[PDB]
Amino acid sequence: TRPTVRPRNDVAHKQLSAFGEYVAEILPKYVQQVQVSCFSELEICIHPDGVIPVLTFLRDHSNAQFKSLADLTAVDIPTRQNRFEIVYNLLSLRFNSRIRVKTYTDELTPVESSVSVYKAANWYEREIWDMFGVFFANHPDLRRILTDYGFEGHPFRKDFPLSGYVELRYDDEVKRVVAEPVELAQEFRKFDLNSPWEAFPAYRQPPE
Amino acid sequence: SRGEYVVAKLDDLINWARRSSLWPMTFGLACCAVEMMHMAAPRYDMDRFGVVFRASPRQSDVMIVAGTLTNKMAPALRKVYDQMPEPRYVVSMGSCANGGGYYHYSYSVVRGCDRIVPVDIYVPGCPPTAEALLYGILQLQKKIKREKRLRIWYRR
Amino acid sequence: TYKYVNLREPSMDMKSVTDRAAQTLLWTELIRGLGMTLSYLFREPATINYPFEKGPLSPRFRGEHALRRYPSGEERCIACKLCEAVCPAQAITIEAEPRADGSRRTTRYDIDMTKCIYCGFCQEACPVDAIVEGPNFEFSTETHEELLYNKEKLLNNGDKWEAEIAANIQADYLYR
Amino acid sequence: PLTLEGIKDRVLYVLKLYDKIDPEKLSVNSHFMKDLGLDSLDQVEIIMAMEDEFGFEIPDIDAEKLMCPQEIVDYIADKK
Amino acid sequence: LHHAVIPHGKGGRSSVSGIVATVFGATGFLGRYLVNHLGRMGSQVIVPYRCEPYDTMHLRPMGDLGQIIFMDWNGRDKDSIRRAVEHSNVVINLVGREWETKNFDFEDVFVKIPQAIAQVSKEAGVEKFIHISHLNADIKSSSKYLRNKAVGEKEVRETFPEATIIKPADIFGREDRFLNYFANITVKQPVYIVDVTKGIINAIKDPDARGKTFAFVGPNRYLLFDLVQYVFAVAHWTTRDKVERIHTTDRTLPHLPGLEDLGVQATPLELKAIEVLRRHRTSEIEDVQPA
Amino acid sequence: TSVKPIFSRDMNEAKRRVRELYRAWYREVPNTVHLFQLDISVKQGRDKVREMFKKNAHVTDPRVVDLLVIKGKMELEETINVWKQRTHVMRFFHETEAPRPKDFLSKFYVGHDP
Ligand SMILES: NC(=O)C1=CN([C@@H]2O[C@H](COP(=O)(O)OP(=O)(O)OC[C@H]3O[C@@H](n4cnc5c(N)ncnc54)[C@H](OP(=O)(O)O)[C@@H]3O)[C@@H](O)[C@H]2O)C=CC1
Ligand code: SF4
Ligand code: SF4
Ligand code: SF4
Repeated sequence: TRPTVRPRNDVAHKQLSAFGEYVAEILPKYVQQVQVSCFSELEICIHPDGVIPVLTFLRDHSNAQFKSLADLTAVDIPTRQNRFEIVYNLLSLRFNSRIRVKTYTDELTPVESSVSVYKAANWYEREIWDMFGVFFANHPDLRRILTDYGFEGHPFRKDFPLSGYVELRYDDEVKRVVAEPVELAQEFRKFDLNSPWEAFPAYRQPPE
Repeated sequence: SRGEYVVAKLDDLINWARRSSLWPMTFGLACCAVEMMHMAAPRYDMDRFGVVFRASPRQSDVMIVAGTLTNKMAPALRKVYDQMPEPRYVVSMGSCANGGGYYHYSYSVVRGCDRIVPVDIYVPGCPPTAEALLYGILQLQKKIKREKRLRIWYRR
Repeated sequence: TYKYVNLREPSMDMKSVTDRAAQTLLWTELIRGLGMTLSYLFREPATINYPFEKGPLSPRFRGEHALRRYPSGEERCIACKLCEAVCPAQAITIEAEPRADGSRRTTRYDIDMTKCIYCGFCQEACPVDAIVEGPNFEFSTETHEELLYNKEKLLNNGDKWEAEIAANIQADYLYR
Repeated sequence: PLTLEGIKDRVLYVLKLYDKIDPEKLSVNSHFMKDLGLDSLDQVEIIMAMEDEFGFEIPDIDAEKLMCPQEIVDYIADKK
Repeated sequence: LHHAVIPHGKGGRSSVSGIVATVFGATGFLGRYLVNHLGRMGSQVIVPYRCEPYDTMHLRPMGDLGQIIFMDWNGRDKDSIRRAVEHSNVVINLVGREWETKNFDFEDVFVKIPQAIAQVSKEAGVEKFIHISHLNADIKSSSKYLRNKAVGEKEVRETFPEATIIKPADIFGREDRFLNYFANITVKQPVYIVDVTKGIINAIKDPDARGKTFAFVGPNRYLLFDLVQYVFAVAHWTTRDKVERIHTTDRTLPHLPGLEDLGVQATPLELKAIEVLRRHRTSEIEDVQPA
Repeated sequence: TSVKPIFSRDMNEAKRRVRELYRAWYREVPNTVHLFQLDISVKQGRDKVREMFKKNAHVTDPRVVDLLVIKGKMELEETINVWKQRTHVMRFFHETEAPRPKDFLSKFYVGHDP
């Protein structure tokens, strides 16, 4: 098990375990899960109410700074009543440790202007709103970034296909750029590479 | 047919004049812009040919589309293309631009710049070699050698 | 270890301030920059004449998309569809009838040079090394009709040279 | 000069000048929504049309609670 | 019949429609917009150009990938015409210039060209040969242009008699002749270009309307001088042979149907003049309607 | 179960906000259609605007109508600025036929259109 295998270092696993237990004790109110993966980054799964108290606590408090903000995407899965996941990502400048604050939501429940507590989150919030439609409440200015203006449909959803519905060209009748229903020249031959026999027996879900 | 001989040499003169200078504008969105500014480098001079980079669209000669043309880009593209003088010639550089290519199956990619402007010279590559782009400019110049505009105006 | 920049002030010695003021009032280091660019004026220029001297390459350059064949033999492709299975832009279109003499073959083997991103995943994936990237990069096509290759275009492209690809595969049966 | 009957008259002929009501079919105590066939979309059109012609600021709850031409002129007379 | 002449799916931009149109000339105005409606239909335009590659370049990406095809032709030979119409479904004849040249004039183009191409088209097996003509082109005087097109109508009725003779009115569009003639300085009914070319494509794709000649009507039909009033109210090569052609004849011909019998809705002059009349600087809509 | 509401409390403030939004689109059309110099009468533009309001009339929820208020608000802001060019404003219409009537037989001639 030793050569050509990325080694674990369970001392960091224990330290982040103690920190996660510390967090679950000091904020009893909005904690459902504090999980630690074997490659040792913290994940904290959160009810969508106290996200602003969580961020105002974990920006500060002098036991865990976490000034550093990173990615936010509300990674869309079906099959749950709450489809979307706000995935905040944080790094402390002083401590070299990465935590992930994942709170859940569905297609209509917002968060409540998290830009006021992290100033980097402005175009991140506007981006997630434009690409998905996850409305973010009481934000100062929502617009559209990374789409066309006349385009609509919130394309990073699963229901939006690989191509779109509009397609542009230049017509010479009215001498301008117009749109059409999309008309491919090749199929996009979709492959079913879901070959059976369970390459990972560690994650076997139970049946009925 | 001394008039026709004068027409032949005069057509030769103006076609030589058109193919000689050819100062373009670099449209240049993505990494094919980096490749254009690498074929303006010391190891491949456009300036051996008199082909000089110039960001002035009111005096551009060949418009080189290069990069991933999008829906959000395209009205600005043809607004650039309209206010270009009537001698205009189009080089589509890169697999993004000459048929969509790698980002073919998505929203917000016009499947090549054929749907926006007419195209004279397709040159492929992702990225093309700078040396290959220079060769594409040479074959465009041979197209400019083959114009017979003044002959067609003489016998129209 | 941190080796940081600009923690120093111009000291107020009289010679320091008159040398900095001479830099100001007499443009001296500006003229030093002039001397630098004249030192690059008198160099020999590092250009190459293109249409008579083509630029250097490697034996491992990725080019042309030719089909090869056996030594005085049949088509080295088998229509086993791996090149479409790993072609990322999916420019490979394969339809495979078996021929008359029982052996398995093709009908249609197409590349879109518009779509191909020139990785050589098909080069790393063809189990018999049939489709091989060529050496040269000269298409410059006037039409959007011509940039959709068919099987006879690819086989004529493989007919246009072998000894090049012979030397390249002899240079690359050892690493790849 | 700016008196009640002239305000009534000018509201009257701009209702005449509005074209989507066919016929004229004139009634001042009309409740013209149900009886004269007007949707509330046309209602907000007419109320802010008066606002555009010579009206006051005319907020939206006052724009809904009138529904009636004599009552509209009585709202203008409630301010003007 | 053989396959691929059946259409498939929707229409336009690799949505294959079932007609193959060999279009003559078309590097000018009306043939260009007709090519645009065929590419919007998603058809195969076989166009011969006899010109520099640059003008057919500026009309080139109108159709889809390879659905267009370009080839040389001339108004003197025959082998190039037969090489053009090797494998054609339909063919439309639109060629003619409003001014005389050194080598080619009004005569022998309208007298030579439809004879030969109608002959080889009748030989090579086409259907729906659609030939254009001017409105009210007769043997009436002071109009070499109108009498040559009338002789052309007689010849198209002569050889391949099952041909669609069409007669549109004085067209106005984006690149109009006489409106732009007014920009640089007796009723009349002009009709806009997309009404005409929609009528053409509907008459070419709606069979049982074949062999019977068709006429187009401008939906105003008022005086020339009121139109000059309107065009200068909105806007703030000069040979008078053209001015006899635009002063001479303007009438209806009820001997044959028109727009609404074909399946095409008209558009009047005013809205389209608001479209095309730009260039105020760097609305007075009169329309007095004489009969 | 319950839902955090977005902006409104019942359908009434939703109708009030959409009313006001339609007033805003009404005062948005003529100045902008002069400024971009399109080719469409003010009657035709306004009537297709109120047609677009007629398109989504049957929605029975306060949340979705609030979200459409947000949609129309953003689109109205970026049309009242000069960002969305002539292409997109004309793209609101349909100048690409699409003439297809809902006749069973006319859909039956060129077929596979159930
Ligand atoms: N009032 C009018 O004049 C109206 C005219 N029409 C018809 O529309 C058709 C198209 O004309 P339009 O769009 O106005 O513009 P054009 O006059 O430019 O179109 C005529 C076409 O035929 C070509 N052509 C002309 N003479 C010759 C020749 N001798 N040999 C070969 N080709 C020739 C032209 O030039 P090139 O080959 O260089 O491209 C052009 O492509 C004409 O046939 C005309 O009868 C229809 C309605 C109204
Ligand atoms: S063709 Fe390839 S190299 Fe060129 S812009 Fe596209 S991704 Fe970049
Ligand atoms: S991987 Fe090679 S042998 Fe297999 S189908 Fe492709 S070219 Fe043919
Ligand atoms: S080089 Fe890449 S894109 Fe081109 S055919 Fe091979 S795998 Fe496909």
